[PDB]
Amino acid sequence: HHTAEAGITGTWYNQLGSTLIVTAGADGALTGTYESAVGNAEGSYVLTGRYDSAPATDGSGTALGWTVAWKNNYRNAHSASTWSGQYVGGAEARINTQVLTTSGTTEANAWKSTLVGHDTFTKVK
Ligand SMILES: C[C@@H]1NC(=O)N[C@@H]1CCCCCC(=O)O
Ligand code: NA
Ligand code: NI
Repeated sequence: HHTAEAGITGTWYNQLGSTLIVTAGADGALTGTYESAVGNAEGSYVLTGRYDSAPATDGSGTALGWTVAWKNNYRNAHSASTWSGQYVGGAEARINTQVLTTSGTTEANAWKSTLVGHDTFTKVK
């Protein structure tokens, strides 16, 4: 079965109450911070990612992804999440993602290292 720069930049909110603050660069960079409303997390965490900086103009969304490692000055959950999805522009803009969250585990426990979920981001709370 296998601009965005202007549209992605700013603050987004997911269905869990988490907050994403991101700047999209002209050549595909995403940089910013993330504050999770759930899990072993407090305060903001560094976020970095990439997006398609020259997406198709045929009605398709804009592919992107980013990562947060859940370590900051306050806590370290020994885990990292990566969101993969697309930005869909317009009056009801969305970033629709699926997200993998991997914890450091022993080798014996590796089969239960990684969650899969889905987060939908909107520009209004
Ligand atoms: C991926 C989910 N979407 C989200 O906004 N936060 C969740 C992840 C929280 C993980 C916090 C660190 C931990 O508990 O391991
Ligand atoms: Na694993
Ligand atoms: Ni956790």
